[PDB]
Amino acid sequence: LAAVSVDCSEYPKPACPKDYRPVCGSDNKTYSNKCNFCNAVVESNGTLTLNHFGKC
Amino acid sequence: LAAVSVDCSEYPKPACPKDYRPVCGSDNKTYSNKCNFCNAVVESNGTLTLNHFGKC
Amino acid sequence: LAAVSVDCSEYPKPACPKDYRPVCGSDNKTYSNKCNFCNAVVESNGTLTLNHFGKC
Amino acid sequence: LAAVSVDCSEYPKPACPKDYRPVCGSDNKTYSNKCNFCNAVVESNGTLTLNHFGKC
Repeated sequence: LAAVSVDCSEYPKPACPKDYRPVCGSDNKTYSNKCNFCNAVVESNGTLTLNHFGKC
Repeated sequence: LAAVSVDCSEYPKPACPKDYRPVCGSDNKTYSNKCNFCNAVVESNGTLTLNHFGKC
Repeated sequence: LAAVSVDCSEYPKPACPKDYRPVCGSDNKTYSNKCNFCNAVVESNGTLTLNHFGKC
Repeated sequence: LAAVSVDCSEYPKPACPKDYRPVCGSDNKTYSNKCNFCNAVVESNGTLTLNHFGKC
C-alpha cells in the first residue's frame, strides 16, 4: 500500500510557525499548517485524522 | 496498516531542486522529484496520491 | 490514501530516550514514546500498528 | 487512517549500511535493512511494497 502521509510524532508543540501550508482534517476543518494540524491530532485522542493536504 | 509513503507535510514550497529522482503519481505522470510531486499533491486537493517510487 | 503515520524504518534500536510523548498502539497499550513503540512494532511481526498519537 | 510507514524517497543509494534491521517485503522476502528494501522498491517499479517491519 502506498500513501501520502504526515508524521505527527514530534507534537504537540506549544508554539507553531505562521507559515500557511493548509491541511484538511477529517473533521472537515482546514488547519493552517502541519503544526496546528498535529497539535490538534494528538489532543483529539484518536478522533481527528488526515483527509487530505491542502484547504478543505 | 504498513505503508510505503512520501511525507508531504511541509508543502507547498516556493521552489524545488532540479534533482532527478522520480516518483510516479496516481495520475500516471512521472514527477521529477519528491518536491515537484508534493507541490502537485497539495494542489490536487485529495485527488493525487503516490503510485510508486521511480519513473512511471 | 492520505495517512497519519509513524516512521519505524530505522528500528530496532539499542535503547530509547526516557522522553514522555506517548503513542497508543493497536493493542491499546500506551508506549511512552515513538522509539519504544517502534521497537515493539518491529518485534510484533505484523500484528502491532499505530492506533493514535498521545496516550490511549 | 493511521499507519506505520517507510519513506523511500532518498533512494536508491549505491551503497547501504551493514546494519541489520529487517523489513519483510510483499514478495515475502526479508530485506536486511531499509536501504536494501528501498533500493529494491524503487527498482521494482511498483511491484514491490511493504508487508511489515521485521523478518518475514
